[PDB]
Amino acid sequence: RRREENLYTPIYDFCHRIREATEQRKRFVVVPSTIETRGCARVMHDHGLVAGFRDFHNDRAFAVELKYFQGDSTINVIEPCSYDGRTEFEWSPKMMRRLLNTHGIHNRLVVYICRTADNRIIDHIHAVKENIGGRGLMMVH
Amino acid sequence: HRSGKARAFVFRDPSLRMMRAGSGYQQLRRMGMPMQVGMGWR
Amino acid sequence: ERGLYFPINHRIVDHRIAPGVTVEETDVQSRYRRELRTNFATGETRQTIAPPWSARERPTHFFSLRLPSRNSVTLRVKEMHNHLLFSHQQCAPMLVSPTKLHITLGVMTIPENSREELVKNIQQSMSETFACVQPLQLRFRGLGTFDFGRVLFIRVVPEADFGRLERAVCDIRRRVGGVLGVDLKGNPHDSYVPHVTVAKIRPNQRQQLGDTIPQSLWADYQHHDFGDVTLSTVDLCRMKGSPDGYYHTEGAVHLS
Amino acid sequence: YDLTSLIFNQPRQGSDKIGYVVGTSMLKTAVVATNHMVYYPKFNQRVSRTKRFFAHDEDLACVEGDLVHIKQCRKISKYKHYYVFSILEPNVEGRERLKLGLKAVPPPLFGYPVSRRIVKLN
Amino acid sequence: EHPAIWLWYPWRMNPEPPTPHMPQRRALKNVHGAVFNDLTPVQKKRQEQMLYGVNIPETRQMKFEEQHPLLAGALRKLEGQPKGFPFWYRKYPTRRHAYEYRFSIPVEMLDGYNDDVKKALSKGMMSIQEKQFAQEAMYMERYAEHDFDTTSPAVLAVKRALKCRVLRNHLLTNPHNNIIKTVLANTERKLNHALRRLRKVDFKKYWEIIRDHDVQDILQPPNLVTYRQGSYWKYDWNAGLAISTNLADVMDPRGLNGCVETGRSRSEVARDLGLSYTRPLHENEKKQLSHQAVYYERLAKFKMEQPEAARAMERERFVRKFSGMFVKMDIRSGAPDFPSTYRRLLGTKVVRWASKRHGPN
Amino acid sequence: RWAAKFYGQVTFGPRNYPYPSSRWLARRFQMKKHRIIKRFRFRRYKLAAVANLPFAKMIRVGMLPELKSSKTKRGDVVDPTLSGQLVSAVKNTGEKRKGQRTRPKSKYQV
Amino acid sequence: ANHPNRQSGIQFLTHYNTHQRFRVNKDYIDYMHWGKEQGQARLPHRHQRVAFDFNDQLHPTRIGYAWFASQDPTFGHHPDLSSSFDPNYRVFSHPEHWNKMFTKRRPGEGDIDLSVLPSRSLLGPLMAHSDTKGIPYFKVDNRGHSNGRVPGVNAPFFGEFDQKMMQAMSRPLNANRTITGNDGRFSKTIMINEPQCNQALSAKTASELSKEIDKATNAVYS
Amino acid sequence: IAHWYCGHKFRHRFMRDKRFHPSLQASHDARNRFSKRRHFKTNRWNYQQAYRDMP
RNA sequence: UAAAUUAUGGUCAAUUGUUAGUAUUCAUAUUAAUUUUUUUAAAUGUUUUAUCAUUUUAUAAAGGUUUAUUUUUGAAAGAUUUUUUGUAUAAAAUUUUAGGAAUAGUUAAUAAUAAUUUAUAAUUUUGAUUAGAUUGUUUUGUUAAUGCUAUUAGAUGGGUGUGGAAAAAUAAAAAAAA
RNA sequence: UAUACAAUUAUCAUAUUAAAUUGUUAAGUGUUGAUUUAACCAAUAAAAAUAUAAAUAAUUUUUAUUUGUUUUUAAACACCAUUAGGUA
Ligand SMILES: [Mg+2]
Ligand SMILES: [Mg+2]
Ligand SMILES: [Mg+2]
Ligand SMILES: [Mg+2]
Ligand SMILES: [Mg+2]
Ligand SMILES: [Mg+2]
Ligand SMILES: [Mg+2]
Ligand SMILES: [Mg+2]
Ligand SMILES: [Mg+2]
Repeated sequence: RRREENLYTPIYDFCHRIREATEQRKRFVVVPSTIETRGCARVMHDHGLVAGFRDFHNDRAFAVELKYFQGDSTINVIEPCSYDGRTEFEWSPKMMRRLLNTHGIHNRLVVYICRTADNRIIDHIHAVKENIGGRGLMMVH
Repeated sequence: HRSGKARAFVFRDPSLRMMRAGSGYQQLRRMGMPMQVGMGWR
Repeated sequence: ERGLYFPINHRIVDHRIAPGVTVEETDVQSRYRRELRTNFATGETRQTIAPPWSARERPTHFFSLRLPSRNSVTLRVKEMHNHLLFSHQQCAPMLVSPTKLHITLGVMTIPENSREELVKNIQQSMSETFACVQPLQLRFRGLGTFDFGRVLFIRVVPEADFGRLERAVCDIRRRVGGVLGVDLKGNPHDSYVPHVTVAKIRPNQRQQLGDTIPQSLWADYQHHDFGDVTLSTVDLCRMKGSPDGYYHTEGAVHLS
Repeated sequence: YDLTSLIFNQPRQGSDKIGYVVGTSMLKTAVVATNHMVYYPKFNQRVSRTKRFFAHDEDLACVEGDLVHIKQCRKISKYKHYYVFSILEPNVEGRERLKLGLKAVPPPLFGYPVSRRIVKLN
Repeated sequence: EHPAIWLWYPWRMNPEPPTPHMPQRRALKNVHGAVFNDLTPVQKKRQEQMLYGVNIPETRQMKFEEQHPLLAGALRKLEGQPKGFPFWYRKYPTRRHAYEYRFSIPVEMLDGYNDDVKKALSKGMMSIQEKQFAQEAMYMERYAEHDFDTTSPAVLAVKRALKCRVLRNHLLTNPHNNIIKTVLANTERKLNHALRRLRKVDFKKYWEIIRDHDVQDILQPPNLVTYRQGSYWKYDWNAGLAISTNLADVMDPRGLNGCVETGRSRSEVARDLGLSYTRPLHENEKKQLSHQAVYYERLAKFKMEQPEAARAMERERFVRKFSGMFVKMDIRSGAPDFPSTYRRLLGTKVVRWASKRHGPN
Repeated sequence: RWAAKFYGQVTFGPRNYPYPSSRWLARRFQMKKHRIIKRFRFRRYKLAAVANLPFAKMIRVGMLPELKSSKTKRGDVVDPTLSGQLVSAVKNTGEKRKGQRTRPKSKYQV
Repeated sequence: ANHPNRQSGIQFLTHYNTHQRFRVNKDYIDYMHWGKEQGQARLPHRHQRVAFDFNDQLHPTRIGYAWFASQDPTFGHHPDLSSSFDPNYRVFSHPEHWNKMFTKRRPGEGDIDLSVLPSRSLLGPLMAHSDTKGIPYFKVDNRGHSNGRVPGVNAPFFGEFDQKMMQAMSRPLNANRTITGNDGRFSKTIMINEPQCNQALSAKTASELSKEIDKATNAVYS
Repeated sequence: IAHWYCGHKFRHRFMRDKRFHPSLQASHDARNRFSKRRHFKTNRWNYQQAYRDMP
């Protein structure tokens, strides 16, 4: 609505929707439908952070299905990488490689999600596999 | 405290703090972005 | 003291002199900004230049866009004449009669033996070229010179239907000079500069009139606006000043 | 890294600029407004600043409000190191406005800001 | 009495009303701060021409006849006789298209009824709001590229132009409703957008809209500061029509481009193809130029006819070269901008210049 | 409005205090504002902004040699024409002329 | 947030243009008369909700039984087919629609717009009554259901009802999207999707199903 | 924050930083950031007839 | 819109204050510094030559500059004789002050013009010009870290203009024609 | 002396997508008099009712426009002063 305010991304808001619908323990969320968004959905459903998802080729939206275990969510925290669209964070292969390492033990717990030069939405582990750097989207565990 | 600094509810994920730093000044110097226009270190 | 210590306009090296000369032996002075003065300022125009062999022979026939009655062009050129003659009446032999105004689309040399075959063929190919082209509304403003300031003319501004003209011309150019070998004073793969010739100095005149039209006359009309005109009629003409009060016309095509 | 280096391969930085022509009051001189980029690494984000140049166009093709391509060259006068290389977008409207004898664009209604209060009535 | 003096007793919230008083009724500004006391003769004429009534142009009867000759043939048989089948429907594709009688009643549907009814649905019986909608629909129809078109720049521009005029005269009568001051200013801004998009879509309709409704006042760039930065022209870059022109019909593209390998400008390749793109000139430029062309005739005549005066002046120049500040032309002397590259001289040593910057850079 | 709503920060409570200002704090600052306004009233303050002058710089009219309250302090230097006119304004503000809009009068205004 | 007019909180799960519910200038809520069936007055009304609970029903598909002929002859009206259901339905809100602020709040006062509630007056059906039958008789309209042919609404419905959304979000297990699947912790659902051929399996799709079936069957947690 | 830049308080530093913030920069929409108020109401009484050379 | 393995690969990110209802980066902590200590500098006479001359020997005095500072080989290197070549002076970006207004030997065209050539000129609120402070774009300190916090010093106008280049008036630590 | 805000919800002063603006009604004379007030004092007393629909969403209004101070008492109440008036 005004200048000083952040400029929102349908990633920012994707994440906060999922966060909030995980807090109210809902089984379905309706969520904005752009490319890296359903990319992120597929990645999360791979890692089993989300019960399932579908795009209906609805233009605005598609819908995610949340997973709960032992009384609470499967998602501890989910945060977007950038508050604005005017800020764009770049992830070097070495950085993404650092995330993987917890003081000498290989740790895949937390998932970080990237755009690639190639328009693919990937986790950081595949990225590190082929040593490509990518643009940050979000982190979820 | 209406008159005073905004505080976070909780901490910031340190990992994420390191992820936002990729394009920062130090990494730029290492990329060699700024032009060397003067004598520099001896 | 009223400006830069060495005015930037005065900084000039002449590389057509020699490496050692101007340091030691002698210094060469010139007014170097007459030479640098550009194609816009002088009013020069680069016309398609003839090959030498074609350069030797006189032109005979030309293509012309015929100007209708009641032009803006003819009127304003008449006003221009009056103004010019009141300033200097030495122009009087230079000036073209307002009755002879026409647009020159290209110039050509036809030998007198094959004459009939060539006028027939030309006229035919010409009629084929312009069959589809509807009338042209063109804009005239600005003046320019051919032949070292001997020929003074009105430009055709590429702001209007001019675009079509250029294709049209470039077609007859590739027919008339390309197909049946004819001497167009230039290369048939190049486009002619269309123009309205206003003042002129012929070879015979050049002794009493001088070697170049002094630019003091047409300086103030150099950028003057002569206006828009729509043209439906194309001619192929042999050059005679006498016969109609207009050039003797060997062929015509109507744009409609 | 902005648009200009995106479209062009520049032999030397700033050897090429795309801009809009603002004003021609000087013969053979086109003033051009042009954007360039600044980066704040602290906030990881960019801003466009703007800058004026004097371009030498022989022959006065340019009308105010043309989108032009502009190049670095021989020092021409005290302030003009750029010349108009190509008109990308002419002003068709503005030219027509000129032909009819009117100015290319209406003159701005107010001038620069003031700290005074100007009471001028009727 | 001389200038406005405000007087403010600091304990009071606000100053006393100033001086010989400002005009009793506040001026009505346009969006840019320009003032209109009243509608212009032209706009005025538009409102008088809305008020007393409007008409469908027989332009539409014509195209109805040539497009659907059968239907117009039927109506042509049936004149004056009451119809139970509306043959005329193609003539009115949209609800909005029929403005001559109220509630969108096409004329020929009124055939077999009472003439009281005919006077009941007539123009004279419209409310004002209805009449505005009439003017609006007729104009929207004149500039529409197809019937159902609204969104297009032309249509938008006209509708906003009309609305703006209405609000304007409204404010002329009843002075303070600032709701409508604000609505007027917003409408005006959206009109500004529509027009500046029009002139890059097609400019002649743009022109004749401005000539019909007399809005040139909202096309005037607001202030010199933002104009000088090229943000007035920057607009249509944003709107995306900045490259839209399609040259080839106008302005032959051959002399608009510079040579990449040669490095010669567009003035050059134009020179070589023997073409001139030169904007029409005002009196300033024609006069400066015409005065410049002749420097050499004047000089030639001077040095031939009067060698003495010439020789005096030459003595001046020659000896001058040896006097003065610098004789040598080096990086110092040959600084194109002296005060700028040495600012560190300007207060103490060098007294010629009061400021370090006289130009853009 | 020209003058200041408040003097000092009147809304200071903890975050989410569900009012602009507590009673205590607003009372303190009402004291402060009171003393200032009283000072303005008794010293017969006058200010002016003139057309075609820098506006944020306000001539102190209550300090002029004529209108000055103190018989001791050197008042201020304001141009003779402008001073005459300021004096005429202050003078002709005082009383209600019939047909003009009624405006609030005080002792301290004169 | 203790500020009045900020009480509606932060909801992201709304359909509005801001995630901060209290800047939204569209629908002002009503704390006194609202929230009988939705719980709190802040939260979105039942028909507008974009997030759904486990054991709660979700939005009814609108119609605007003929098409169940192949089903159980007894089966009544499927609970999710609604005659009148509107996602855009303006709920009466006093502070918007009846706004008493500029008054002293005495009995008759306040400004009201009547365009919210559907008219219960007799004036409408009297004024408009006609010999020509209604819109549906006249078949005025083009189009139809906006999704074209719809098994529940326009055309007939065959096979099975899925009232939980279990098949409606599953993941294609196959390059061809012929075989799709839905997995729980310990369970695995493999669903053959070929509605066009009447589920006749092609040579490739069968040699595929043998892979999915035993991949799912030799899995560790199934 | 070194204590000697700008005012004697901290908040003065961040208040000057806001003149350098990227998303806060001056443009055709946001203008006169540093003194808005010296220029306010400046032309109210300045009556300028808008420019028309076209009917 | 599918998973992956021929399995730890591409070489280390890791946070340490004893407080005093509560809200808010603020006393006492560590690391870095100043308080703090004579183990790295140094003295005067530069030098040849054909003799009152002529060859060699080019950036540490101060002033306070934020749209700012930019350049050649004709010297030496340098090789065989004499001619022998062209390339340079220009720009682009980064530029401080809590509360903010106009600046001016002045722009552009002409040209080796004009202390009165021609013109609707140039800089500024996208923050100018004066004024304050300040030695500009590989150097530090703290830190897990986008940050915060340092970086010296060195180009201060012209007026017989020498010299390849003004850098030319004590203050080296540069072997300066056996 | 140097040594790392927030960005999911924060109350004092830098507003911004909005439908308003305009309505000519009411009230008044019989008679010899302690009304109002905790309490004083001046001194005819009755009264001013009506409007919905409609205006499209966003992208260059920030020198523009905008936030309860208002002609006419020869009309009152009310308020301030106290019999003189002010204001309304
Ligand atoms: Mg310069
Ligand atoms: Mg100084
Ligand atoms: Mg020094
Ligand atoms: Mg200074
Ligand atoms: Mg620079
Ligand atoms: Mg420079
Ligand atoms: Mg000296
Ligand atoms: Mg504020
Ligand atoms: Mg009154």
